[PDB]
Amino acid sequence: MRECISIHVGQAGVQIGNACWELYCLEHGIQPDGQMPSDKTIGGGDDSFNTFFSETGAGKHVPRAVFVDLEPTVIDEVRTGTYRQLFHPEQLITGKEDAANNYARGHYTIGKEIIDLVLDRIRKLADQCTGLQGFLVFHSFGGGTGSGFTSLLMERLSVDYGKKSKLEFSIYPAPQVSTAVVEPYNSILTTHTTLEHSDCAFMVDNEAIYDICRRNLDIERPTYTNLNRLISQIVSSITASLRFDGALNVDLTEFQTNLVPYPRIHFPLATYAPVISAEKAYHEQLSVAEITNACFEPANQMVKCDPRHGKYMACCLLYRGDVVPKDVNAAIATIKTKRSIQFVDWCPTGFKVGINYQPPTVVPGGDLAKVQRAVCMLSNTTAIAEAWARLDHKFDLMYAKRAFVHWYVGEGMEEGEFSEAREDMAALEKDYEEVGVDSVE
Amino acid sequence: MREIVHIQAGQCGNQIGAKFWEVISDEHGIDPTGSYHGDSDLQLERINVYYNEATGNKYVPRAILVDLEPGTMDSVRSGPFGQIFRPDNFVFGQSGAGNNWAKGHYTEGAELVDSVLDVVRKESESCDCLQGFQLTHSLGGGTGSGMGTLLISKIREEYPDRIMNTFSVMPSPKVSDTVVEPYNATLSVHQLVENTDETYCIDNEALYDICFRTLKLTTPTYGDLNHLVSATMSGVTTCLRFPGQLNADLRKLAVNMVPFPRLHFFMPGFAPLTSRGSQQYRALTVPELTQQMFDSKNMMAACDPRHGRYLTVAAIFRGRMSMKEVDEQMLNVQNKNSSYFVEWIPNNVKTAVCDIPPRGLKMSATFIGNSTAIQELFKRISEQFTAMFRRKAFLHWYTGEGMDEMEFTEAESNMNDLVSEYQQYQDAT
Amino acid sequence: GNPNWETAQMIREYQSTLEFVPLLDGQAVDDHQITVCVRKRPISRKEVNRKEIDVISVPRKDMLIVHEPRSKVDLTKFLENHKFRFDYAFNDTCDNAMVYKYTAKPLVKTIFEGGMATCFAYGQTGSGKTHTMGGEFNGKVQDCKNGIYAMAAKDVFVTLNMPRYRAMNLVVSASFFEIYSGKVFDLLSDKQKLRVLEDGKQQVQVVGLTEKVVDGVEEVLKLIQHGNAARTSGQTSANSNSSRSHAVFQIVLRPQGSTKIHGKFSFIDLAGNERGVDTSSADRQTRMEGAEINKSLLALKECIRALGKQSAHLPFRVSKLTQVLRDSFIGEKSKTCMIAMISPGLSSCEHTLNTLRYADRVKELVVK
Ligand SMILES: CC(=O)O[C@H]1C(=O)[C@@]2(C)[C@H]([C@H](OC(=O)c3ccccc3)[C@]3(O)C[C@H](OC(=O)[C@H](O)[C@@H](NC(=O)c4ccccc4)c4ccccc4)C(C)=C1C3(C)C)[C@]1(OC(C)=O)CO[C@@H]1C[C@@H]2O
Ligand SMILES: Nc1nc2c(ncn2[C@@H]2O[C@H](COP(=O)(O)OP(=O)(O)OP(=O)(O)O)[C@@H](O)[C@H]2O)c(=O)[nH]1
Ligand SMILES: Nc1nc2c(ncn2[C@@H]2O[C@H](COP(=O)(O)OP(=O)(O)O)[C@@H](O)[C@H]2O)c(=O)[nH]1
Ligand SMILES: [Mg+2]
Repeated sequence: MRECISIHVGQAGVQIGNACWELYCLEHGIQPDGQMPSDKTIGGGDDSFNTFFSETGAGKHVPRAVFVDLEPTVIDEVRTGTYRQLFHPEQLITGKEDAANNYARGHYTIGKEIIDLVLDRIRKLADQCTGLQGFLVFHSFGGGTGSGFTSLLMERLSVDYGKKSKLEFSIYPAPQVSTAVVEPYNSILTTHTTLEHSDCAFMVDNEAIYDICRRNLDIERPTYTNLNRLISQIVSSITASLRFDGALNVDLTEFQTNLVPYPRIHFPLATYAPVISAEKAYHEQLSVAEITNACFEPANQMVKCDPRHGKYMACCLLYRGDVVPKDVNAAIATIKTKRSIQFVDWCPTGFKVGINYQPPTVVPGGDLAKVQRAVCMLSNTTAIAEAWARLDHKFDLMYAKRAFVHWYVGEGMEEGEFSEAREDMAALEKDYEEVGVDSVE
Repeated sequence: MREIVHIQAGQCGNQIGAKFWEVISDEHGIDPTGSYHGDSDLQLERINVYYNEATGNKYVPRAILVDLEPGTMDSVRSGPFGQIFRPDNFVFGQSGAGNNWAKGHYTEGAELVDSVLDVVRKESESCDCLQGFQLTHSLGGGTGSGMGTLLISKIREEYPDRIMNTFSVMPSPKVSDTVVEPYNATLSVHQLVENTDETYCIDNEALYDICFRTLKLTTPTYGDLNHLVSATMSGVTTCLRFPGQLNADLRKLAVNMVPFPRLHFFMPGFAPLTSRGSQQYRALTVPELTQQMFDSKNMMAACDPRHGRYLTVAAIFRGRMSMKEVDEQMLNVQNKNSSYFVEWIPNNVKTAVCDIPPRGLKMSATFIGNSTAIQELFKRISEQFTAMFRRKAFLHWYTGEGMDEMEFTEAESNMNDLVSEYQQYQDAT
Repeated sequence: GNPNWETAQMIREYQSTLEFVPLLDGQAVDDHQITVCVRKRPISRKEVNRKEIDVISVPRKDMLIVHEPRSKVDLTKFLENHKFRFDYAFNDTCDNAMVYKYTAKPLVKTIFEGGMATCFAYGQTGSGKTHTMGGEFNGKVQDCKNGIYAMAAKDVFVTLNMPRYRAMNLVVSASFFEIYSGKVFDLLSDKQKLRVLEDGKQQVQVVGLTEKVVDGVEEVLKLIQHGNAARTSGQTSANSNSSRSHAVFQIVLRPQGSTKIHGKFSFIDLAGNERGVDTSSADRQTRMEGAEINKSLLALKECIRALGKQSAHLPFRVSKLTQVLRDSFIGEKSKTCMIAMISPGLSSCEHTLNTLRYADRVKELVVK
C-alpha cells in the first residue's frame, strides 16, 4: 500500500504537525489513544489507511511521523498534551541547546551528532512499508533548525534513498513582516539544498494567510492555532488521493511529472477556497465555477505574490467532495478565456484536475465549517521571482555592512558560504526571466 | 534541559538578587522552605533551570553569593529568603573593597577568586548542560566593579562558549553616590567589552523617574527599584522556563540583538507599568503594551532614545496573545519611526511570545533594545574620567595597591572606541 | 577517451576567445598603498595522473577569471565567468623571482624611509604556503633559501649596509609572537602570556616583549627553528600539522641609542581552518579554538576595507590580532601587502573560490 513519511523539522514544523495529525485522526475515526471506536459499530472497513498509520496487533494505530527540533520545549507540549499516548515515544528531542536562529548551528555544530539518531530512526520506519514512498518534510525558512537541520537532513536522505519523491512544505519569510532580524540570512542559505535535493518545495507565507483570516474568515485576532489549520486543510488535499476513493486520483509521482517543467523551477505556490465563516456558509452558492474562480483574485494566494505580474507554467486543480466532472470543464474554458490569467506559449495544455470525492471535514473548535466541496490549486507561476527579489534585497542590504556574520563563521561555517548562496539565487532568479519570455521567429 | 548559574557580586548585587529569587519563587509557586506548593503542574517542568533539587521535595537556587562581606551577611541570612540559599555558597572574605577597584581586582579579589571558582565548578558539574551565567553586579562600587569583572575574566576563560549576561547597574549623570565613580566605570567597561556576550545598562535615575512619572509612588525605597529590575530579569529567561508559541532562548536574543561583537550594551524596558488600586482606566491589549514599551520615559538606562537610531530591538511578549496583532503593531512602529531606526537593516524588531503571564497580570512584555543612544552613557563618564585623570586626582589609592598609570590609559582608549563605533551608526548614510 | 574531457573542451575554446596579455617580469610599479597578491601554483605531478582540469585562467596583470562546470535549466552545460580584479594577477608560469619583483618588495624601502609596513600570507592546504613563508620551496627539509622569507631577509639586512644607511647606525632586532584565542604569547618562552596595553602616547605595545639583537642573514633564518619548536599549538588532526594560532615575526629598525623605533617589519602566517571543521569530533577543545580563528580572520578582512574605504570608526578591538598590529596600519608613510595562494584543481574549485573572494574586499570593479 502507498504511504508517506511525515518528517516535521523545527518549531514551525512541529507546530504544524500538531494540527496535521489532529485532522487525520478525525477523518479516519482514530481517537487520541490509538483506537478506532467509530468503525467498530459498523464492523468493516480498513479506514485507518496504511498511508499514514502503522497498525499493531492490539488494535492501536501509530503514525508514520518523526520530528526533530533540537529543543525540548516544543515536543514536551506533545509529550504531555492530548496526543501523548498516540505517537511512538521516539519523538527525537535531543538538543542540549536551541539552534539560535542561524544556519551554522545548524548544518554543522549541533545538527551533527544528533543526526545519527535521526537517519537510523527513518530506516527503522521506512522498512515497514511496501510500495510508494514520499517524504512529507515540514519546516520553515528563516529559523535555525528548520533551515539548518533540514539542509543536513536532505543531503543525508538523497543518498540513502536516491530518487524518492520529497514534498517539503516550507514557510517563507514575508516581504513586509519578519519575526527575526537574521531571517534573511537563513532563508538564502537553505536554498542551496532545497534547490538540489528536495524535488518539490511548497512555499506558503504568514502575511498572505493573515489577510485570509481577516477578510474571508472574519477573524480579527488570528493566533498560530488558526493559521496551521489552513495549512492542514491544504496538506490533507495534497495527499488525499493516496487514501480516498476518487474519480481522478493524482499520485505523488503525478505531481513531479506535471508541476515541474525544469529540474530547478519547483516552487508551486498553493491556494485554497476558505470563504467559509460560517455565517457566510449561507448567503452563497459555492458551486464549481465559484470555488474555481477563487484563484483569480490575488487576495487569495497563500504567498504575498501577485500572479498578474507573471506567467503561469502549469497548474493542478485538486478537488474534494461533491464535484461532478462536467462542471469542471465549464470552470476551465472560462479561465482560458480571461486575458489577465496569462500562460506561456510552450504550455498549451495548462491544467490537470484531480477529483477526489471525500468532503473536507471540520475540526471542532472553529473556525470554518462544513462546505460541500473545495480546491487546492498548485501552480508554479513566474511571479514567485519577484517574491525572492524582495528577499535577496534584504540579504544584500546587510551583506555590504558585514552584519551578523561572526555568529555564522564562528560556528564552523566558512564566510565564503554566503556568496555561494548568493550566486545560486542570482542565477535562479535569472532562470525565471528566461522561461517566461517566449521565443520569436 | 538548559540551566543557569546566578552569581551576585557587589552589595548592589545581592540586594537585587534577594528580590530576584523572590520573583522567581512566586513565579514557580515556591515557599521560603523550598517546598513546592504551586497551583498547576505546568511550572515544575523547568524548575531545573534555576532550582536544583534536594533530598525531600525541597529546591535550592544555584545562587553563588560573592558579595556577602559581613555587613550584608546577616541581613541576607536574616531576611525573607535566608533559609533558601545553600550556606556553602556564601563566599566572602574580610576587609571589603572600600569603593576601590584595585582592592577588588588585584589584592582582595586574588585571595578570594580561588574560593569562588571552587564552588562554580561544583555547581557546573551538578548540571546536565549549562548555557547561562547571570552576574548581577553594579559599576561604580568596589566588589561589584573589580571583583565582579575578575570572575568574568576567569569564568569566560574556563567556559569560552557560554552566554554570559551581566545585568550591570551603571552610574548616573546627577545621582552621584560615589566620589570615585568615574574610575570604577572606566576600569570595568574595559572588562565588559571583551568578556561578555550581553550586558544590560541600568541606571538609577530612569528607575527614579518611573516611580515618580509613571508609578506615582510617594516614597520609592530601594526595594521598589529592584522590583522593577527583577521584573526584567525574569523576563529574558521566560521562554526558557515556560512553553510558548514563538520561543526565544538567551541565545536567540543574543544572536539577533547584536550586530558586531562589541556592540552589546542593552537598555531594558518593561510594560505594563501603571499606578492604581483596583479601578484603573485603561484596557490591557496588545496595542496598549506597545506604545508604553517604546515610550522614552519607560527605559531604564537614562538616555534619550530619540537622540539616536535603534540598531535592533527585541519584544519578549508574555501572556495569551494573537500573533497578527503582534506582527502588525511591531510593523507600524517601524514605519512611523523610519529615521529613529537604522535604515540599512531589513526588519529591526524581533518578537518572542511565551504563553504564561505573571501571577497577577493578564499580559506583559519586555523591551530589550540595542541603540546608539547609549553613546550618552559612555560620553558622560569619559568626560568625568578625563577631568579626574588629568590632575591625577585620586590615583594614589589605586597605584598604592599595585596598578600602573598605563592601565588607566588602556581603559579610556577602549571606552572611547565604543563611542566611535556608536557615533558612526547614529549618523545617516 | 577521458571521461571529464567535455567540461575542459569549453575551457580550451575559451582560451582563444579573448586576448592573452599576461604578466612579464620587469614592469613598472605604481604607488598602491594596499596591494593584494594572488599567486597561482603550477600543475603538480599527481594531478595529471588523476585527470585534472586546469580551471584558473590568468588573462591579465590585474584580472583573473575562474570557470566552473554548471548547467542550464535544460541540463545544458556552460561555463560561468567569475570575473575578479586584482592588482597583481599572477600566472602559473611565474617563478619566485618574478614574485621577487612584487614580494621581495619595495615596502622594505618604505621601512628605511621612516615608515612601517606589513605582509600577509593567506591560503589553503596544498596551495603554496609551504613554499613561501613557513618553510620554503626546498624539498624534504623546507629550509629558507628559495622563497620569500629568505629573500626578504636579504632586503632588510643587506640594504641598510649601504653607507647612506650605514651612517645612520641602524641595528636589527627580532621578536616572534603566537596569537591564540585572545592570547598573545611569545615563542621564546611558551608559558609567558603577555598583556596588550597602550601607553599614553598612543602606541600599542605588547607589555614585556623580549627581543634579540641578531644577526646576519644566515642566522636570522635559523631563528624559526626556535620559533617552530613548540609546534604551536597542539595539533590533533589527520594531515599533521596546521597551525591554529598565528605567527607574527616582527623585525624592527632602530638605532643604537634607542629607545626610538621606526621601521617595524612583520610577517603573518594566516593559517586557519582549511579542512572542514571536524564536528564529529566531540572534543570540546576543538570547537573552542576552531571558532576563534575564523572570527579573527573576519577581523582582518573587515579592518583593511575600512582602511581603503576610509572612515572614522576604524574597527580594531574586535579581536587581538588586529589590536597588536594597530600601530603598523595607521602610520602616515605606511603601506600593506597581502598574499593569497591558489590551488589549480577542479576537485578543489570550491575551496579556491572561497580564497579568491576573501581577497576581494577592496571593491575593485571589472572595467574590462
Ligand atoms: C489588583 C492588581 O492587578 O494589582 C496589580 C497592580 O495593581 C499593578 C499596578 C502592579 C503592582 O506592582 C507595583 O506596585 C510594583 C511595586 C514595586 C516594584 C514594581 C511594581 C503590584 O504590586 C504587583 C503585582 O505583580 C504581580 O503579581 C506579578 O506577578 C509580579 N510580581 C512581583 O513583582 C512580586 C511582588 C511581590 C512578591 C512577589 C512577586 C511579577 C512581574 C514580573 C515577573 C515576576 C513577577 C500586580 C500585578 C499588582 C500589584 C499586586 C498591586 C504593577 O507591577 C507589576 C510588577 O505588575 C505596577 O505596574 C504594574 C501594573 C499592575 O496592574
Ligand atoms: N505558521 C506558523 N509559523 C511559525 C510557527 N512557529 C514559528 N513560525 C514561523 O517560523 C519562523 C521562525 O522559525 P521557527 O520554526 O520558530 O525556528 P526554529 O526552526 O525553531 O529554529 P531555531 O529556533 O532558530 O532553532 C518565523 O517566520 C515564524 O513566524 C507556527 O507554529 N506556525
Ligand atoms: N538599585 C540599587 N542600587 C543600589 C543598591 N545598593 C547600592 N546601590 C547603588 O550601587 C552603587 C554603589 O555600589 P554598592 O553596591 O553599594 O558598592 P559595593 O558594595 O562596593 O559594590 C550606587 O550607584 C548605588 O546607588 C540597591 O540595593 N539597589
Ligand atoms: Mg526554535
